[PDB]
Amino acid sequence: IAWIALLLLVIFYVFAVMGTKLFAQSFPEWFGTLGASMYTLFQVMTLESWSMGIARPVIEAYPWAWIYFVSFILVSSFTVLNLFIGIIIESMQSAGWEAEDAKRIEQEQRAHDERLEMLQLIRDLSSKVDRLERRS
Amino acid sequence: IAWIALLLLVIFYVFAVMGTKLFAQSFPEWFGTLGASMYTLFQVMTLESWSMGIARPVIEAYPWAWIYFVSFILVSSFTVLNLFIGIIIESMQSAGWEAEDAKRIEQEQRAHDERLEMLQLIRDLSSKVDRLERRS
Amino acid sequence: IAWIALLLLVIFYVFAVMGTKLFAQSFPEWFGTLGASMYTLFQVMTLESWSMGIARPVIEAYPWAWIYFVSFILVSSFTVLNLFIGIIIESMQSAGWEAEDAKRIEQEQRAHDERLEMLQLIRDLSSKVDRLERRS
Amino acid sequence: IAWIALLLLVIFYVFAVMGTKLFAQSFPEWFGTLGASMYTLFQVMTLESWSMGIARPVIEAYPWAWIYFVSFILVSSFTVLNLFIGIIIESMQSAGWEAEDAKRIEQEQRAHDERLEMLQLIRDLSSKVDRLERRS
Repeated sequence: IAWIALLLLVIFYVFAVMGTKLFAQSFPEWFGTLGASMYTLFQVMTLESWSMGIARPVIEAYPWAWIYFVSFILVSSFTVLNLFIGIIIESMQSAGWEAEDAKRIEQEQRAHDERLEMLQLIRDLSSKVDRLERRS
Repeated sequence: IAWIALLLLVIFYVFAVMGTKLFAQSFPEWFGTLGASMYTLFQVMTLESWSMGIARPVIEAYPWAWIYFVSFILVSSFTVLNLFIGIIIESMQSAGWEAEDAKRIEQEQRAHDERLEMLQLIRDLSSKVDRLERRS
Repeated sequence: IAWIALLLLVIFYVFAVMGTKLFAQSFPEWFGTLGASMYTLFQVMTLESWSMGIARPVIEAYPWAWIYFVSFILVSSFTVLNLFIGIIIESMQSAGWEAEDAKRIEQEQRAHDERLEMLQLIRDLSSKVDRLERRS
Repeated sequence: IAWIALLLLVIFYVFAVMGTKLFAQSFPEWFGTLGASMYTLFQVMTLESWSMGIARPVIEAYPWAWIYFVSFILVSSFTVLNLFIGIIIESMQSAGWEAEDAKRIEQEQRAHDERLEMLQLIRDLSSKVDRLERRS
């Protein structure tokens, strides 16, 4: 799960230098610094005035910015979906299906100890009986 | 799961030509092209200034646009809910309940091999014994 | 699950007449009609300019409107959470844990048919043997 | 699950007095009272004009407010994720994996009653047979 939290903080990083490279020119409030894009893209990630506030006016200057915003939201919120699910799995198979996946791993092999002793008891009886057809 | 990703990209398409047909007239910034609606509806799908920015002013010109926006959000975000769930199911029954659904499919039939051999051993003993009530 | 889709469409209704009763006076664009509140509250439920657009200006006229908006969002989005979960449960215990809850209900009782026949075979052997201690 | 609903309503509280302490000075509409921050932070938690509306203008006065907003959203929406998951777990292991975790706790021990009676029957037979090699 936390092996993707690295990936997310890489995409966040990659796209922050992208926007600083592109829009630092004409949108210096949103993309002037690296640290200003780190904020803007967080705001863009949270989908609060992402388009009407940021994307639309940025797309007005460069139409090659349309994809930068769309692709960012697509990849960003998608690797959160992979991350949100990475907690539902690691949580529902840890508190429920990791304790049951061992209690039924034990209750199954606690009757292989029952069946395989009982088997021996029947063989110890096949030995006592088949030695009495050779004795009568 | 990805059999609905086609459906979503059909609803996205269907509604994009709808808005271009309707609003290309008076809202050319948002619905002028097919490609402008493809953007606007993505923005409307992400619920960022969807109403106050897009729907409200569009509903001011045509009140028959109220339903276009509401219905779009309802169907769109609903087939994402069907898609979001389509990953939680295909993920929690693949990494947990597809490996366990085979290890308990094997552990169950590894004792039918135990019970049905043991049965034979008892019949081989019923054969040795019921041939000794006919021998005494 | 769909037994709460009724409840949600009741809260939606209840609060729509509430807002039309209260704010139809001074906010006639948002709450003038029943059908205008049905839209506004849908927009409020989707959390798009819910506060800065609707609540804040409505709270400026009446401070007894603060709770109307907060309580609405709390109850509304909470019975969606009960509804969103009502599909995750009804879907993950239907496609996975309703077919397995019957295949293991059958595989369990397919060996009670094995154990209880084998038992009889041993009793049919206790009958053949304990009638040979009375015969020797 | 509801043991974190207390924690959330503590973070909500902690950060509300924080913002009233800091921003009551120059942003009295958003942070003037304790009760105004309780609203603003709810609006900030719902990510509706959180940055462009609240954070950005507040960051314009104090750049030491950037972290207050980011950290709030991070911790707040994260302990909702822990809370949202705390219902998926407590619901999917209660309606499905708490009734099955008892029906298979009973079906397992209803055949230990079978195997351990059958064992006795074989021993009662080893007693009858091994007393007939000492009798012939």
